[PDB]
Amino acid sequence: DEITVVLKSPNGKNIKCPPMPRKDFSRAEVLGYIGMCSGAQRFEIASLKTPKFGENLLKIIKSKGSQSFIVDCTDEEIDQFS
Amino acid sequence: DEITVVLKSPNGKNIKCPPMPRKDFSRAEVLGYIGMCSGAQRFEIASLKTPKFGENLLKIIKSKGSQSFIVDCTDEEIDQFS
Amino acid sequence: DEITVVLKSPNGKNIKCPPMPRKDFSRAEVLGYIGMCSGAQRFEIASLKTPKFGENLLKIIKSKGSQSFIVDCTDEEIDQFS
Amino acid sequence: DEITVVLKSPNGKNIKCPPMPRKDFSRAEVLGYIGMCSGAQRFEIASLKTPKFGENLLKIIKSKGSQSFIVDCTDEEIDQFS
RNA sequence: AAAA
Ligand code: NA
Repeated sequence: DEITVVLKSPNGKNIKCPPMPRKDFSRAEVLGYIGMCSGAQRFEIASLKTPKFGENLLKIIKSKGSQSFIVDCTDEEIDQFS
Repeated sequence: DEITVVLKSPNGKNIKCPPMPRKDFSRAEVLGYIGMCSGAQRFEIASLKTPKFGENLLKIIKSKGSQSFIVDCTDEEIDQFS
Repeated sequence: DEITVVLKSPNGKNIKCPPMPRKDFSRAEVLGYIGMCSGAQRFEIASLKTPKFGENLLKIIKSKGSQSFIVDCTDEEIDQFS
Repeated sequence: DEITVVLKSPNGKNIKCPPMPRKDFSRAEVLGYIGMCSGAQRFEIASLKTPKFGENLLKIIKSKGSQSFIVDCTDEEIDQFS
């Protein structure tokens, strides 16, 4: 399949990481793709701490077809991947 | 199931990471959840070096139902996730 | 099998990481081998952000025999692993 | 089983990480255990770059009983885990 | 290596 990790701030700013196959989808892989987007500096994303993220992840785990995984950044956080 | 990683200092301070399913429970995933709690700064937790941690982990690996995994922080260490 | 991660800048500079078996080949393992090459400092590689990398990875996933995985570094990036 | 990662410098200095079960043994897990020993600071170990490490790892992967995995540190490197 |  394909799963596109999307960094999104309430701006409406998008950053679409290259897609990953559903076979590979996990929490580790999602933060793996984001780290690749941000580079050598470790990133900060407050929303990772919240339970939504884990629910939104289990949600896509149980879906059909190609999906898009949204990860919520502040307007300040999303400038790490710009 | 659910497994809640709990950061706990001898204060009695709790920090409950969002739960993870038993299917996903591992050492890598536990430090993964904690890192998400601490953010972009790598954390220090002395108790990770001790064999208790590994035993306490194998313990929960072999349990039934939803469990809670306690990770012991100094009173100073737990301020990383506060 | 064997899969040799090769860091390559348009110079034509090679850096060959020790090989990994196809059974172990993944995105996580590739960045794992590179990190081992670079050491304690987190590395920067711009090409990781691009979709080529993910395609070039799925490509080798679906191959026979021993392959070589090329990872494109700027001429400045490849000095991290030298 | 058990597999004890041992940091060893030519001094003869030992540092024994808590054991891991053979079911869990990998390159990722070995550097995972070492990181836990070193803490919040990323560690440097030159020997990780060499092919010996990968051979010495495949070696233990194909063994019976409980083994000990030796990781070679300079006399200066081993002070990271002391 | 906890995102390598
Ligand atoms: Na990792």
